[PDB]
Amino acid sequence: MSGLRVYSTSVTGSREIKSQQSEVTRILDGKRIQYQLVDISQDNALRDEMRTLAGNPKATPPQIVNGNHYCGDYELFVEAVEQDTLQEFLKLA
Amino acid sequence: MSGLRVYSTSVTGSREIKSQQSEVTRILDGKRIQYQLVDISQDNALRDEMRTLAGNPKATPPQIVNGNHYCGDYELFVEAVEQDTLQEFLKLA
Repeated sequence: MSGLRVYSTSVTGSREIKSQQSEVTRILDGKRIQYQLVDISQDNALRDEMRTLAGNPKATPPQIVNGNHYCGDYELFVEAVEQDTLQEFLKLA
Repeated sequence: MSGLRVYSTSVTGSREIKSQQSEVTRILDGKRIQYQLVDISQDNALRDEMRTLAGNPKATPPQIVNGNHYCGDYELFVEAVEQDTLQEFLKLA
């Protein structure tokens, strides 16, 4: 596969991260949009890749990318859901 | 017009209710499903209606109804999304 990807973590104490990643993936599931779910837990290279693509060394999941194009984070994903620009956000358009 | 109503509250100290009701509606908005958003904090007669329809005197938002037909709560809604059966859950089919 090469295309849309969501970075997530399966092990974390953060309620924000867990709520936000679950919302992103459930919205995508609701729209029947295919994506690769990447779990970064205990793999620093995955965490670093996510951070490099987001251009933010403190980024946390969820983070969405399509190929090597960064799409954005939770806030901008939900903005696109509400404003109906999710095809553009996700670089599917 | 769907007949769909989502019971919600605009005033709560529960992070779980806020999170859950946001997820329901963002998923519905993602799918372009129309619904009336009912805010039970506007009066207890609405909370009363939600609870008798849900069959549970301790029910909290979100709760989803299509007309007089109760569809379910957060957990049942998420199960329908993850199992690809939202249209049946919402009694749109």
